[PDB]
Amino acid sequence: DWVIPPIKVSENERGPFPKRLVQIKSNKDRFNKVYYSITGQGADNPPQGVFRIEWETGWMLVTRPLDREEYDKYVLSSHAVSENGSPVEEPMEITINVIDQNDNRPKFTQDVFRGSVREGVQPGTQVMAVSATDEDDNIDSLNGVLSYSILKQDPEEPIPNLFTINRETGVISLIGTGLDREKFPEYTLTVQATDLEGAGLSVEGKAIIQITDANDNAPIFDPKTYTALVPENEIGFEVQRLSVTDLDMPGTPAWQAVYKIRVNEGGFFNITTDPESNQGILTTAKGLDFELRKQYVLQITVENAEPFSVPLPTSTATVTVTVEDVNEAPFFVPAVSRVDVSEDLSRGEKIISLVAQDPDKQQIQKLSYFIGNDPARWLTVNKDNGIVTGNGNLDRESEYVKNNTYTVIMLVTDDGVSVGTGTGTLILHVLDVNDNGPVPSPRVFTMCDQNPEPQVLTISDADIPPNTYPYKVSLSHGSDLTWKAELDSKGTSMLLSPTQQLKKGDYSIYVLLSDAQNNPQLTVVNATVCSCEGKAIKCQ
Amino acid sequence: DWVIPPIKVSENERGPFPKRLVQIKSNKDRFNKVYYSITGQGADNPPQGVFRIEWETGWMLVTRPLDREEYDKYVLSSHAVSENGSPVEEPMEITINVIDQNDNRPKFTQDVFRGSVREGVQPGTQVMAVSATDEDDNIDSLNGVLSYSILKQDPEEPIPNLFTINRETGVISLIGTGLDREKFPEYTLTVQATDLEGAGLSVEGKAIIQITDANDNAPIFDPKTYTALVPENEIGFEVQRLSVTDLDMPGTPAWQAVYKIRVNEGGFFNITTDPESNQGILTTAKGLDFELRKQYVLQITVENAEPFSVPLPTSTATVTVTVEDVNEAPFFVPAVSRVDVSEDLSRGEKIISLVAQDPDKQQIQKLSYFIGNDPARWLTVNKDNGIVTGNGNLDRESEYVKNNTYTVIMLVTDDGVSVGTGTGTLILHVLDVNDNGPVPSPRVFTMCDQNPEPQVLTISDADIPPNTYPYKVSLSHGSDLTWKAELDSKGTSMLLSPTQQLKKGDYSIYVLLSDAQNNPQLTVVNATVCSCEGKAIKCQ
Ligand SMILES: *[C@@H]1O[C@H](CO)[C@@H](O)[C@H](O)[C@H]1NC(C)=O
Ligand SMILES: *[C@@H]1O[C@H](CO)[C@@H](O)[C@H](O)[C@H]1NC(C)=O
Ligand SMILES: *[C@@H]1O[C@H](CO)[C@@H](O)[C@H](O)[C@H]1NC(C)=O
Ligand SMILES: *[C@@H]1O[C@H](CO)[C@@H](O)[C@H](O)[C@H]1NC(C)=O
Ligand SMILES: *[C@@H]1O[C@H](CO)[C@@H](O)[C@H](O)[C@H]1NC(C)=O
Ligand SMILES: *[C@@H]1O[C@H](CO)[C@@H](O)[C@H](O)[C@H]1NC(C)=O
Ligand SMILES: *[C@@H]1O[C@H](CO)[C@@H](O)[C@H](O)[C@H]1NC(C)=O
Ligand SMILES: *[C@@H]1O[C@H](CO)[C@@H](O)[C@H](O)[C@H]1NC(C)=O
Ligand SMILES: *[C@@H]1O[C@H](CO)[C@@H](O)[C@H](O)[C@H]1NC(C)=O
Ligand SMILES: *[C@@H]1O[C@H](CO)[C@@H](O)[C@H](O)[C@H]1NC(C)=O
Ligand SMILES: *[C@@H]1O[C@H](CO)[C@@H](O)[C@H](O)[C@H]1NC(C)=O
Ligand SMILES: *[C@@H]1O[C@H](CO)[C@@H](O)[C@H](O)[C@H]1NC(C)=O
Ligand SMILES: *[C@@H]1O[C@H](CO)[C@@H](O)[C@H](O)[C@H]1NC(C)=O
Ligand SMILES: *[C@@H]1O[C@H](CO)[C@@H](O)[C@H](O)[C@H]1NC(C)=O
Ligand SMILES: *[C@@H]1O[C@H](CO)[C@@H](O)[C@H](O)[C@H]1NC(C)=O
Ligand SMILES: *[C@@H]1O[C@H](CO)[C@@H](O)[C@H](O)[C@H]1NC(C)=O
Ligand SMILES: *[C@@H]1O[C@H](CO)[C@@H](O)[C@H](O)[C@H]1NC(C)=O
Ligand SMILES: *[C@@H]1O[C@H](CO)[C@@H](O)[C@H](O)[C@H]1NC(C)=O
Ligand SMILES: *[C@H]1O[C@H](CO)[C@@H](O)[C@H](O)[C@H]1NC(C)=O
Ligand SMILES: *[C@H]1O[C@H](CO)[C@@H](O)[C@H](O)[C@H]1NC(C)=O
Ligand SMILES: *[C@H]1O[C@H](CO)[C@@H](O)[C@H](O)[C@H]1NC(C)=O
Ligand SMILES: *[C@H]1O[C@H](CO)[C@@H](O)[C@H](O)[C@H]1NC(C)=O
Ligand SMILES: *[C@H]1O[C@H](CO)[C@@H](O)[C@H](O)[C@H]1NC(C)=O
Ligand SMILES: *[C@H]1O[C@H](CO)[C@@H](O)[C@H](O)[C@H]1NC(C)=O
Ligand SMILES: *[C@H]1O[C@H](CO)[C@@H](O)[C@H](O)[C@H]1NC(C)=O
Ligand SMILES: *[C@H]1O[C@H](CO)[C@@H](O)[C@H](O)[C@H]1NC(C)=O
Ligand SMILES: *[C@H]1O[C@H](CO)[C@@H](O)[C@H](O)[C@H]1NC(C)=O
Ligand SMILES: *[C@H]1O[C@H](CO)[C@@H](O)[C@H](O)[C@H]1NC(C)=O
Ligand SMILES: *[C@H]1O[C@H](CO)[C@@H](O)[C@H](O)[C@H]1NC(C)=O
Ligand SMILES: *[C@H]1O[C@H](CO)[C@@H](O)[C@H](O)[C@H]1NC(C)=O
Ligand SMILES: [Ca+2]
Ligand SMILES: [Ca+2]
Ligand SMILES: [Ca+2]
Ligand SMILES: [Ca+2]
Ligand SMILES: [Ca+2]
Ligand SMILES: [Ca+2]
Ligand SMILES: [Ca+2]
Ligand SMILES: [Ca+2]
Ligand SMILES: [Ca+2]
Ligand SMILES: [Ca+2]
Ligand SMILES: [Ca+2]
Ligand SMILES: [Ca+2]
Ligand SMILES: [Ca+2]
Ligand SMILES: [Ca+2]
Ligand SMILES: [Ca+2]
Ligand SMILES: [Ca+2]
Ligand SMILES: [Ca+2]
Ligand SMILES: [Ca+2]
Ligand SMILES: [Ca+2]
Ligand SMILES: [Ca+2]
Ligand SMILES: [Ca+2]
Ligand SMILES: [Ca+2]
Ligand SMILES: [Ca+2]
Ligand SMILES: [Ca+2]
Repeated sequence: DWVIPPIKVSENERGPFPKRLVQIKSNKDRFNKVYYSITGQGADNPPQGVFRIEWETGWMLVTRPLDREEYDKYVLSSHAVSENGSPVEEPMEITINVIDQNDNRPKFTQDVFRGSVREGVQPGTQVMAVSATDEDDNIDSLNGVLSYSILKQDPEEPIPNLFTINRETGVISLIGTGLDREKFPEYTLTVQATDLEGAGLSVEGKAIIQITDANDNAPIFDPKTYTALVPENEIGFEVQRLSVTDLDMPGTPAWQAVYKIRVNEGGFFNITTDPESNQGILTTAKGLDFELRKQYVLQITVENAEPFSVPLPTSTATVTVTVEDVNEAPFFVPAVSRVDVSEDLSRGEKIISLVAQDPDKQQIQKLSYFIGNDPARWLTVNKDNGIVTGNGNLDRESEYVKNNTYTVIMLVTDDGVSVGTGTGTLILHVLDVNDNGPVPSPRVFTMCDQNPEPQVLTISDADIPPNTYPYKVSLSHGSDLTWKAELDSKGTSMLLSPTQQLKKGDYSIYVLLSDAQNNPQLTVVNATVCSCEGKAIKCQ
Repeated sequence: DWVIPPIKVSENERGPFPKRLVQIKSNKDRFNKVYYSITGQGADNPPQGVFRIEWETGWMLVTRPLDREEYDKYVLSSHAVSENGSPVEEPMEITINVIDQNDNRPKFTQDVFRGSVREGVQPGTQVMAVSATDEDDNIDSLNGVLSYSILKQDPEEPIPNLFTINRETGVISLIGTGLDREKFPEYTLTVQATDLEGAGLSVEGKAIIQITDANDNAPIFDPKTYTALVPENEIGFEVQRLSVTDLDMPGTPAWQAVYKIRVNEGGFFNITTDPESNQGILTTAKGLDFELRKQYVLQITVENAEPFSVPLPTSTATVTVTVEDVNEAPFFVPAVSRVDVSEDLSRGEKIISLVAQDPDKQQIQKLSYFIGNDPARWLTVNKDNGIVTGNGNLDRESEYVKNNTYTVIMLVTDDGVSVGTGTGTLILHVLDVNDNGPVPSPRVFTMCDQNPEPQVLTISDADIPPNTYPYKVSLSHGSDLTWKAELDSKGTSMLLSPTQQLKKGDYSIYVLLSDAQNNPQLTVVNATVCSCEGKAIKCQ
C-alpha cells in the first residue's frame, strides 16, 4: 500500500498539551458513522494514555512529555468500526520514534581510580587508564561522546606538569621528569569528562598515583673512621661493628649492605652483614700473633645487593686496629741428645749447662728451671740458672738403660708476670767402663762315677767390647782336688774335668777368670756326683 | 501504524518510461495468491493511467512526465484481494508531491503601463509603478521571485538617466534633473523582470511617462514699443492693441496675460486683456481734452495669473500717444448784467461793446456775432465786431419789463474752419425818466340831487419816485360850473364837490394835475346825476 510514515517526536517536549500528531480517515464512511479508536503500549496498554484519538475526527495526539531514555519508540494499531458495530478497515500499524536530547550528564566508571609508576622511568611512559559514560545518543549526535582532561595534580611540586591524558581514550602518561619516591611519593590529580567532545557538560573524578622505588641512593656510613683493640690468641672474634644509612626502601635489596676490605694483609679478616641496621660486623679470620704488628689500616666499601640506577659515589670506611698483648710460655731450645758422658762421673759435675728462651719481648719476666721426668734420682738442676749437674752413682751396665740410652724430660716456668710451661726431652749418651768380670754359666753339675765326661761350662761379661775379649782360666785352692781347666776353641766355654777317681757327691771347685785381667774371682760351682759310667746323668 | 511516507517526484521528468516508485507486499499471502490493484485520480479516475501497479509483484510506477503547474499532488488508495475473491487488508492511502521546476517565464501585469509627472519637481520623487508575475514556486525556491530593471529611456536627451526603479517593488522614481515639458514632454522606457532575483529568465514591458506643465516661462511682447493717434472728445475709446507670447500651456493661467500701466497721469487709461492671443487692449478712461498735452510715454508690464515657478524677467512695453485736434465752440465771456442805461437813449448808440473767446489756439478761425432771444426789436449788433448798439424807442414804464428788468440772450458762431455756438444771456438795467403825469381813479360818478356828498377821486403816476411826489390840483374851463377841488391829508385822493345846486345828469368836469409839475391835463371825469338827498347812489 500507500502506508503511513513513522512519526518523529522530540524528547522532553514542552508547551501546551495536547499536540496533534496526525489525522486519519476511513473512506468507507459514506455509509454510516465511523468510530476511531487505537491500541497498544502507550495506548491502552502500559504506559496507558500517552496517546489518544478523537473517535469522531480521527486526530492523534501526544498527551504529555516523553524521555527516550525511558522508551525510545512506540508501535500502535488503529481502528475504525461502524455505528452498527462492524469493523470497516483492516487495522493499521503506527510508529513513533523518540529523538534524543542532551538531558544526560556523563559519569565516571569508578568513583576513584588508582595508579603506580617507578621513579626512574622515562618521559612518554603510559601509567593509568580512566573511564566514564553518557547515556544520551552517541551514534548520530555528540550528546554522548566525551573528551577527557586533567586540571589539578597535587604536590604541585617539583613542577606541576608531570602528566597528560589522551582526550579520546582517557589514558594517562608521564610527560615530564623529576620523579622521586624519596621526596614526593604519591600524586593526586583531578580529572574531568565532557559532553560533545569537551563542549557540553562536565564532571569530576580522582585518580591517585603512587611511585614505585628506585636505587636512587647509595649507602652512607655513620662513622667514617673507627678504632678497636684486640688480643693475639684464643681467637676468631668480633672486633667492631659499623653503622650506615641507605635511603631507598628498607626490606629491599636497595637497602641491604654488602662489604669487603680492600686489602687483606695475611688474609686474616672476615666481615659479614646483618639485617639489623645492616651494620658492618667485622671479625678476625685466623687469630693474630703479636709482637709482629700493632697497626692495621684497612678500608671497607659498601654496596647494595642490586646495581645502581645511576652513577653514584662509593663510600669507604677507614679503620684502625691495635693488638693487645698476651704473654706466652718459654721453651728450652732443643730437645737434647747431648751428653755422651761416661759412668765414672763425679757426683756433682757439670753435664749440660742449658738455656731456654721466652717469646714476649716485654721480657722483664724470668723463669725457674725444674726437672721432671724420671726413672731414678741422679741429676740436679740449679733452678735460677738452668744448670744440669750429675749427682749419684750411675752404671751404664744395667737396668733402665735400654738401648745405649737414658732419656729424661724436664721443665721450665714463665713467671715474672704470669704463667708458663716448657716440655723438653733430654737423651744423654751413657758410656762404657769395664766394671764386672767373667762368670760361669751353669753353677751345679751332676757328674757321674765310673767315667764322667767333660762338664761343659761357659763365660759371660756384663761389659761391652773390647772389655770382654779373651780369657785366662784359673783354679785357686783346689787346683788339685783334681780339677783341670779348659777353653773351647771358638772362645766362650771352658772344659772342666777331674784327674782323680773321686767321691760320692756334694763338693765345689773354686774358679778364677780374667778379661783385660780384672781377674775374677769366681768361685764355687759346686758338684753333685752320683753312681755311674760316663755320661752326665739326672741325679738323685 | 507504520505508515508509508509521501513520495516526492520531480516535474517534467524525462528518461525511459516506466519508473518504479515503490513496492508493496501483503503478508497475508501465505494462504492464496494476492492481487494488487490501486484506485484514485491519476489512477482509474481522471487523469486516468498516470500510475499503475503490477498485480503480481506490487510495484508502483509513474508512466509519463508531469507538470506540477497542472496538478501538484495526488492521493491514491491501494488494494489486495485473494484469488478466491476476498479482500485481505484494509486499503492503504498513498501520497505523491510534485516538486517545482523552473519551467515558467514571468509576465507583466499589463502590456503597457502609463505615467505622468510635472517638469519642475525635485530629484527623489516617486512617479509610476509596474507589475508582473511568475507561476513557478516562490515560497521555497526563487523560481518565482522577480527583480525589476530598466534598460532604455527614449529621448536619450538631455541626459539618459532621469529615472531608476526599485528592483524588489518595481516602483520608479525621478533621479536626475532637467525636465522640461516645453522641449521633451514624453519619455518611453523599456523595463525587464527576472527569475531568481534577476538570475533566471527575463521579459519586457513598456512604460510611458508624460510630463505635466510648469510656469517655466514668462510672457514676451511682440512689439516692444508702439504708437497710436487719438481725438480729444467723444470718448472712452480703443487706442491700440498689443501682442505677446508666453510658452507654457495655452488654455492655462500660465498663459493668460495680466497688465497694468506703471504711471497713470490723470488716471485716464484702462487696459483689459482678451482670450484671443490674449492681446493687450488699451483704451481711454475719461476722454482727453487737448491743447494741454500731445505726448504720452507710458509703460505696461505683463504677468500671468499664477506666480512663477522661477525668478524670471518681467517684460514691459513702452508706448507713445498723440492727441489729434477737434475744434470747439467760442463763448462770450460773461452772461451780462451790464448796462444800467436810461430810457432817453438815442436810437443807434453804444450800449455794450462786447467780446467772446474761442478755445483752440489754432486760432485762425473767426466767428460772427448774431443776436437771438427776444421780446421786441430794439437793439442791434455788428456781426463781425460784436458791438451792441441801441436802436429804437424804449420805455422803462411798461410792458415786458417785469422787475426792473429786460433780459435778452444772444449768439456767436465758430467759423473759419468748422462749426460753433455760444449761448449767452444778457440782462440790462433800464432806468427811470418821468414820462407820464397824474390821473384820476374813477372816471364816472353818480351824484345825488338834494345834497350830494363828496365824490372821492384819487391820483396815479406811471413813474417811479421822486417823480410822483405830491400834487397840485387844477380846474380848467369849468373852474366854476361849480366844482371845488381837494386833497386827502395822507396825499393820494382828491375831494370833488360842487358849489351850485345844479342839474339833472350827464356832464363833465375838466381836471388838471402836476407832480414835479409835468402838469397833466387831465380831463373830463364826467358826472351822471339822478334825483335825491345826499349819498352817492346807484343810478338810472
Ligand atoms: C595524593 O595523595 C596523597 C595521600 O592522601 C595526598 O597527601 C597528596 O596531597 C595527593 N596529591 C599529591 C600530588 O601527592
Ligand atoms: C676508636 O675505637 C673506639 C672503640 O671503642 C671507638 O669508640 C672510636 O670511635 C674509634 N675512633 C677513635 C678516634 O677513637
Ligand atoms: C644516614 O646518615 C646520614 C649522615 O648523618 C644522615 O644525613 C641521614 O639522615 C641518615 N639516614 C636517615 C634515614 O636518617
Ligand atoms: C656481608 O658482606 C659479605 C661480603 O660480600 C658477604 O659475603 C656476606 O654474605 C654479607 N652478609 C650478609 C648477611 O649478607
Ligand atoms: C687508624 O689509622 C689511621 C691511619 O694512620 C691513624 O690516623 C689512626 O690514629 C688509627 N687509629 C685511630 C684511633 O684512628
Ligand atoms: C727413655 O726414652 C724412652 C723413649 O720414650 C722412654 O720409653 C723411657 O722411659 C726413657 N727412659 C729410659 C731410662 O729409657
Ligand atoms: C706449666 O705446665 C705444667 C705442665 O707439666 C702444668 O702442670 C703447670 O700448671 C703449668 N704451670 C703454670 C705456672 O701455669
Ligand atoms: C709440656 O707441658 C705441657 C703442660 O702439661 C704438656 O701438655 C706437654 O705435653 C708438655 N710437653 C711438651 C713437649 O711440651
Ligand atoms: C756349694 O756347696 C757347698 C757345700 O755345702 C756350700 O757351702 C756352698 O754354699 C755351695 N755353693 C756355693 C756357691 O758355695
Ligand atoms: C515616448 O513616447 C513618445 C510618443 O510616441 C515617443 O515619440 C518617444 O520617442 C518615446 N520616448 C521618449 C523618451 O520620449
Ligand atoms: C506707431 O503707431 C502705429 C499705429 O498704426 C504702429 O503701426 C507703429 O508700429 C507704432 N510705432 C511707430 C514707430 O510708428
Ligand atoms: C513669441 O514671440 C517671440 C519673439 O519673436 C518668439 O521668439 C516666440 O517663438 C513666440 N512664441 C511662439 C510660440 O512662437
Ligand atoms: C487684463 O488686465 C487687467 C489688469 O489687471 C485686469 O483687470 C483685467 O481683468 C484683464 N482682463 C482680462 C480679460 O482678464
Ligand atoms: C514714443 O515715446 C518715445 C519716448 O520719448 C519716443 O521716442 C517716440 O517717438 C514716441 N512715439 C513713437 C512713434 O515711438
Ligand atoms: C428776462 O429774463 C427772464 C428770466 O429768465 C425771462 O423770463 C424773460 O422772458 C426775459 N425778458 C424779459 C423782457 O423779461
Ligand atoms: C450753433 O448753435 C445753435 C444753437 O442755437 C444751433 O442751432 C446751430 O446749429 C449751431 N451752428 C452751427 C454752425 O453749428
Ligand atoms: C447755446 O446754444 C446751444 C445750441 O442750441 C443750446 O443747446 C444751449 O441751450 C444754448 N445756451 C447756452 C447757455 O449755451
Ligand atoms: C363825457 O361826457 C361827455 C358828454 O356827452 C362826452 O362828450 C365825453 O366824451 C365823455 N367822456 C369824456 C372823457 O369826455
Ligand atoms: C667468614 O665467616 C663467615 C661466618 O662463618 C663464613 O660464612 C665466611 O665464609 C667466612 N669468610 C668470608 C670471606 O666471609
Ligand atoms: C664506586 O665503586 C663501586 C663499586 O665498589 C661502583 O659500583 C660505583 O659506581 C663507584 N662510583 C662511581 C662514581 O662510579
Ligand atoms: C677514610 O678515612 C681515611 C683517612 O681520612 C681515608 O684515607 C679514606 O680514603 C677514607 N674513606 C673515605 C670513603 O673517605
Ligand atoms: C672509598 O672512599 C675512599 C675515600 O673517599 C676512596 O678513596 C676509595 O676509592 C673508595 N673506594 C671505592 C672502592 O670506591
Ligand atoms: C720431649 O721432647 C722431645 C723432643 O726432643 C720429643 O721428641 C718427645 O716426644 C718429648 N717427650 C715428651 C714426653 O714430651
Ligand atoms: C739406639 O740406637 C739405635 C741406632 O741408632 C736407634 O735406632 C735406637 O732407637 C736406639 N735405641 C733402641 C732401643 O734401639
Ligand atoms: C476699465 O473698463 C473695464 C470695462 O468696462 C472695467 O470693467 C474696468 O473696471 C475699468 N477700469 C479698470 C482699471 O480696468
Ligand atoms: C519683474 O516684476 C514682476 C512683477 O511685475 C515680478 O513678478 C518678477 O519676478 C520680476 N522679475 C524678477 C527677475 O524678479
Ligand atoms: C520699452 O522701450 C523704452 C525705450 O526704449 C524703455 O524705456 C522701456 O524700459 C522699454 N521696456 C522694456 C521692457 O525694455
Ligand atoms: C519692464 O521692462 C523695463 C525695461 O526692460 C524695465 O526697465 C522695467 O523695470 C520693467 N518693469 C517691471 C515692472 O518689471
Ligand atoms: C444765458 O446765460 C445765463 C448766464 O448769465 C444763464 O443764467 C441763463 O440761464 C442763460 N439763459 C439761456 C436761455 O441760455
Ligand atoms: C429784481 O430785483 C430783485 C432784488 O435784487 C431780484 O431779486 C429779482 O429777481 C429781480 N426781478 C424780480 C421780478 O423780482
Ligand atoms: Ca531525558
Ligand atoms: Ca537524551
Ligand atoms: Ca549527554
Ligand atoms: Ca630518588
Ligand atoms: Ca640504594
Ligand atoms: Ca629510592
Ligand atoms: Ca705473640
Ligand atoms: Ca705476647
Ligand atoms: Ca712469657
Ligand atoms: Ca757399671
Ligand atoms: Ca761399665
Ligand atoms: Ca769385664
Ligand atoms: Ca511545468
Ligand atoms: Ca514549475
Ligand atoms: Ca520561473
Ligand atoms: Ca520648462
Ligand atoms: Ca508662463
Ligand atoms: Ca511650461
Ligand atoms: Ca481741447
Ligand atoms: Ca481743440
Ligand atoms: Ca472753434
Ligand atoms: Ca416811459
Ligand atoms: Ca420813465
Ligand atoms: Ca410823473
